Amino acid sequence: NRKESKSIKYWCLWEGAQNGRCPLLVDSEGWVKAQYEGRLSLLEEPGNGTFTVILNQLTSRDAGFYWCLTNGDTLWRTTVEIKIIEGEPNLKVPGNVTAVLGETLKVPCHFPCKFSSY
Amino acid sequence: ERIVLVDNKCKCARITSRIIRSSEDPNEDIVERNIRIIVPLNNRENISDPTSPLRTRFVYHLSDLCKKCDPTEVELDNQIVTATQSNICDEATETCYTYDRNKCYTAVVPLVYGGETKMVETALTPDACYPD
Amino acid sequence: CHPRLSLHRPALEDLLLGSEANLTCTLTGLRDASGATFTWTPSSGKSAVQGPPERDLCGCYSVSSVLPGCAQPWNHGETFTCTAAHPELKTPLTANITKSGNTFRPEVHLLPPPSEELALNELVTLTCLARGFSPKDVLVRWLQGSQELPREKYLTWASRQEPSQGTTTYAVTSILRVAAEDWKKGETFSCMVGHEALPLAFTQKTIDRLAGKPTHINVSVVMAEADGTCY
Amino acid sequence: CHPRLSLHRPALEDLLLGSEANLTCTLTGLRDASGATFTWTPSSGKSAVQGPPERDLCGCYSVSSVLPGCAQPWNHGETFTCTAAHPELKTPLTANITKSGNTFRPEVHLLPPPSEELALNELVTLTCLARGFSPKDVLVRWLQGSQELPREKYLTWASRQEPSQGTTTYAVTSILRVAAEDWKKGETFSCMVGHEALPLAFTQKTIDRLAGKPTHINVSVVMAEADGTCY
Ligand SMILES: *[C@@H]1O[C@H](CO)[C@@H](O[C@@H]2O[C@H](CO)[C@@H](O[C@@H]3O[C@H](CO)[C@@H](O)[C@H](O)[C@@H]3O)[C@H](O)[C@H]2NC(C)=O)[C@H](O)[C@H]1NC(C)=O
Ligand SMILES: *[C@@H]1O[C@H](CO)[C@@H](O[C@@H]2O[C@H](CO)[C@@H](O[C@@H]3O[C@H](CO)[C@@H](O)[C@H](O)[C@@H]3O)[C@H](O)[C@H]2NC(C)=O)[C@H](O)[C@H]1NC(C)=O
Ligand SMILES: *[C@@H]1O[C@H](CO)[C@@H](O[C@@H]2O[C@H](CO)[C@@H](O)[C@H](O)[C@H]2NC(C)=O)[C@H](O)[C@H]1NC(C)=O
Ligand SMILES: *[C@@H]1O[C@H](CO)[C@@H](O[C@@H]2O[C@H](CO)[C@@H](O)[C@H](O)[C@H]2NC(C)=O)[C@H](O)[C@H]1NC(C)=O
Ligand SMILES: *[C@@H]1O[C@H](CO)[C@@H](O)[C@H](O)[C@H]1NC(C)=O
Repeated sequence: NRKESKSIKYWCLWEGAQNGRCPLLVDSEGWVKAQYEGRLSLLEEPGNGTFTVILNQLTSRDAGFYWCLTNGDTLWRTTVEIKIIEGEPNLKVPGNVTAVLGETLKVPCHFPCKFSSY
Repeated sequence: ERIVLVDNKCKCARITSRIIRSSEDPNEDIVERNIRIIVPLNNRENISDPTSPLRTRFVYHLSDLCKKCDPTEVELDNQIVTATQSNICDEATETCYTYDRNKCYTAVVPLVYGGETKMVETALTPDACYPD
Repeated sequence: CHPRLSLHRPALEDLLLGSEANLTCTLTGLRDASGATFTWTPSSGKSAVQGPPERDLCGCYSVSSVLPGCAQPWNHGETFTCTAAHPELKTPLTANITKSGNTFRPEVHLLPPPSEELALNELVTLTCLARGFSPKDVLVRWLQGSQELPREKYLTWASRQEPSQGTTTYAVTSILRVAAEDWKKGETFSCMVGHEALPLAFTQKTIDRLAGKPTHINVSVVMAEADGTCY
Repeated sequence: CHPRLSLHRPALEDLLLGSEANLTCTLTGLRDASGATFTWTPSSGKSAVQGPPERDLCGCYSVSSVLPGCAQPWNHGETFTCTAAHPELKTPLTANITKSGNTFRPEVHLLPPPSEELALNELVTLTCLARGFSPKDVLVRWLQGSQELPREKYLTWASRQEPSQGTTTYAVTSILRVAAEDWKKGETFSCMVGHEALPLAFTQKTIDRLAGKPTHINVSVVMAEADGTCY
């Protein structure tokens, strides 16, 4: 709701084994669940009615139902389901690179022609 | 009476549909279509007061009520493509026969306050025009 | 036994759903296609990779080279002018390609099943018809609910020119056979047609049993002296 | 080029409308020109007539062997073996044919125009459809009233085969656009399909207006002093 835009935002994953539970994966005050170090981020764009959260580096373990929380007076809780299908990523970078102790670096990142306008 | 096809509020028309699947002759069944029209007996032709006589001719084109003039999203292979939905969606312009409970309708009238005239604004539907 | 060089456009499938508008410059009928070079008038990704000399009618050689590039300049209206530097002759031959002009946009219609198929209660036929379009390329797919049906379940014909009421326009057709049980239950079907003259490149029509020609019609006219508001 | 001998079957367009079904056993690929002539296996009352040759890729030859003896012994069940002999490798080639069995009938549907076209006062469009027949030979005509329309006012596609389980079947379409003044007058139109497995060799289907007109229409006028509508 737009009239409580100064709130705190959460991102919890449905466990669903004993009774149902949301372990908190990330928040707005800068705390990450340590298993998700490097592949989770909550962002504030576009604002004014919405916000985004980005989950990459997908394996087939991540197929689950996800919930979003805020500490506002009114509580909309919305459910998103992530599936996993067959294919390969559009962007391309190598495997996790190394670097020298004290010398320059360069890392490419491809993108196909659908992403040329962007 | 169970699934709604259109509910149009500029002309106040509503069209529903239902399959009346009976038991005798278990191979044939009918399809019913209900149309409801509410006719306003005291509105003007343009919705602004002094213009024209009260409207006396009401015309409903069912090919225009039923159309969908807006894009939509389709997933073809592994993609999200934006499609249109009709062959007739070029140019609001449609004349409205009734009001609509969720929209203001205001007018402009000149009056006198000693010297100059003014540009008084006037509510035509007073329930919908509070500034909130 | 004779040279003749042609230029083929990009396709429609890879340029609408994607944008990877590769080109191809190839002639067939040479004499000594072993060492040769090719010309393309601009070049950015200059790795125009060679290929094997696939034989043709009565066994003469054929060149093979692909020009890359994608669908922003072909949409903007550029030009490409590939010609040859053959090992078999003395003065080359020229051909060019551009985006097509004076384009009309199609009209899509979906036709419900015929009446006598609904009595026999095995399988019914849908018919998608697309009409009046000046370039000769088109795409036709099918959807059930929101799921794309795979391509082996429907039959689509080719594109041919209709009788000429002044200017040359074309036509295409397609059919799909589904089960009578789930047409009577209430599933919905769609035919999605994509041609480049359309403004958003695609258009869709959806049809189900409830939104069709009825057998019963009830009409109610209510005269309201109270108000003119329509709640 | 390369030598090959094949042969044809008589065309349906004058097998059902006449009795001049000329067969053909033509060979193609000959180092020298025509010096060959033929021999047919039955004794059908005439012998073959040979025509002047034609040109092909780089110098290949082809002549024809027409057997005009069609007093219909073909659907009677004969076999009609051909035999040619050329100044080439000394093997006089052979060729078979049979008029096959395992046939099926087609099922013909004639569809009414879509609604958007009707509400626009221009040309309206009609659709014929035939499907399910076992050999891929068929004819499609049209009729307005009783006069047959000339064959350059309608478009018809090829005959392709439809995906199913095992038993191979084929399909074919055709369209025809008439003026809306002709439709709303009350003139009828007909599709007509010729096929070999039909018992009387043809099938009609006729459409006009009043086709799917509804059976019931209720009109109720609720005057004020009685208004009670619901949300
Ligand atoms: C139905 O009646 C209304 C009321 O007149 C018509 O709307 C308005 O018509 C006037 C005609 O003088 C237009 O005048 C404009 O006024 C504005 C003031 O905001 C001024 O900035 C302009 O330069 C011009 O003088 C006005 O465009 C128009 N629309 C509004 C106020 O929204 C209406 O056209 C009538 N409908 C029909 C179908 O006749
Ligand atoms: C239509 O033409 C085809 C060939 O173009 C004919 O089919 C062939 O017929 C021959 C003899 O009738 C078959 O040869 C067989 O060889 C075996 C040896 O394994 C032998 O044991 C048999 O007694 C017989 O001689 C051959 O299999 C067959 N098929 C081919 C070549 O694919 C056919 O006869 C012609 N139609 C008519 C009506 O004659
Ligand atoms: C990407 O490769 C690097 C290379 O190891 C991994 O990053 C860390 O590497 C150090 C030293 O090799 C280890 O001590 C850490 O345990 C690694 N981090 C983690 C989270 O395991 C990194 O794991 C690789 N990326 C992924 C997604 O596995
Ligand atoms: C493309 O090659 C053709 C060769 O067939 C060139 O031909 C001319 O095309 C223009 C149309 O753009 C005509 O107005 C001329 O009359 C054509 N010339 C002749 C002799 O017929 C053409 O020059 C090439 N395209 C460009 C852009 O130069
Ligand atoms: C937020 O969205 C509403 C919706 O119309 C808009 O009126 C408002 O101006 C927007 N606020 C900002 C800061 O963009």
